[PDB]
Amino acid sequence: MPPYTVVYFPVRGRCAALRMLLADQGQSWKEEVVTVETWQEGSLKASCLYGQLPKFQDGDLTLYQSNTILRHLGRTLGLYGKDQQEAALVDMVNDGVEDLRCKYISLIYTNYEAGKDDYVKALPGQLKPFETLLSQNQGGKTFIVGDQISFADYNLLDLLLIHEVLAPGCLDAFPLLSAYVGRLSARPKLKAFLASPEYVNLPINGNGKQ
Amino acid sequence: PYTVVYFPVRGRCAALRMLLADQGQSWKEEVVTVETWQEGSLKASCLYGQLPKFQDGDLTLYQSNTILRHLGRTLGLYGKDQQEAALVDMVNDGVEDLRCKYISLIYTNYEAGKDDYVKALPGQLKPFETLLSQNQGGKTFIVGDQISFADYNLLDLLLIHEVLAPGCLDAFPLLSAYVGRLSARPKLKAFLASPEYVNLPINGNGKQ
Ligand SMILES: N[C@@H](CCC(=O)N[C@@H](CS)C(=O)NCC(=O)O)C(=O)O
Ligand SMILES: N[C@@H](CCC(=O)N[C@@H](CS)C(=O)NCC(=O)O)C(=O)O
Ligand SMILES: C[S@@](=O)CCCN=C=S
Repeated sequence: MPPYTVVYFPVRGRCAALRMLLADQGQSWKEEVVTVETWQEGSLKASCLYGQLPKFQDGDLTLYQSNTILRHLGRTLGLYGKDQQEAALVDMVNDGVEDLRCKYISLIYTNYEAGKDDYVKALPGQLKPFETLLSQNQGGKTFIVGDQISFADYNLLDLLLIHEVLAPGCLDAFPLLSAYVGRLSARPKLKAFLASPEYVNLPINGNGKQ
Repeated sequence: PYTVVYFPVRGRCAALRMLLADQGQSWKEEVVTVETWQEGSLKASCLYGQLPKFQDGDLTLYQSNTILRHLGRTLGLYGKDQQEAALVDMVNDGVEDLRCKYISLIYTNYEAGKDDYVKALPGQLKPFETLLSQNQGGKTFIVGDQISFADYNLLDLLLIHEVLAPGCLDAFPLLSAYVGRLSARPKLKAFLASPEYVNLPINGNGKQ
């Protein structure tokens, strides 16, 4: 049996990046799907540390928090920079990704209709820091930090992919981010995963908005 | 070695300052005033247009939790092994989640949202009491047997919530004793009593 288990709703959401990471690294894992019906029964929810999913099992280590899972896999799979300075830069990118993800999450679930045009208005200014980071690392031709992929690459890639669905062509203003999405998405195992039914047939979010 | 660049408030620098002080580190405070932020020069120079900004030698970092993790990594406050490191992250991400709710209350909805916030507070604090309960009966730190950057961040979270809702730890004996215990560590005690902590407001809008 695989040593990893992902416990989540039937959505991409906050597990998309860690699943991309696991698939691209050739690691096996198990998906435990929680219907909202099961969630409303209340017992699993009360058993979660912070009352929420994802829940992740690595053997008998039980983790909550999507970014905790990403950092854990980053540590154990060697996707956390080459040294301590790179690890801090990886964190700096991931915190920035999370900051924009929460804005996206707030739009999707609490204010899609009245807020979308304001959000897409502000989107170039929120993407530009990642373009800048790329431009300062080997001309943007490798990864977001350093010479090797990190968990922040998978999280950033997901963030960019869902924003292209929200605002098609939003990366036309950002040549390095655009080429970066194409480059990472062409990694053989990741390309196969992104094309696979276990990815394609899940909605991005839980309310049918994207 | 270190420079902290921030507004003259405790805010998202309070925990990393407590860490630095308790660990006997020295640092320089570059205080950015609101008049100075309004110009726009520094702001446009910051990676995400925001403070804090942190300098460690020729390394420049943004994001409060990046700074905490970097100090945890380089000072040995990040658990004894990868398993503990993951638990430290899980605590810190939970602290950040509640801090985000607190910040949203303080800055966007204090007057109308305060009662609902305080009513929901016990269920937001109980996870940290449960975590203490599962680690040596709550007698040491939030993870493992040694202090971590998450301890400083959790301590700050608890301290500002006691100002927001006095008595909010009274039902939680492990959290209560933990706050007293960490707060009595000599260097931290001295920092928490010092003017550079006491005479800063918690937040930038006079609400607390
Ligand atoms: N900070 C958490 C957020 C987790 C979260 O918001 N989970 C949502 C779905 S992605 C959830 O469980 N909602 C159900 C509920 O809160 O009752 C993480 O990064 O994992
Ligand atoms: N995710 C960032 C958020 C930092 C943040 O919210 N900074 C605020 C003050 S606490 C700020 O710089 N506001 C002024 C501005 O955005 O121009 C962190 O954790 O450091
Ligand atoms: C505004 S909550 O209903 C958002 C749920 C999905 N994720 C996260 S964080």
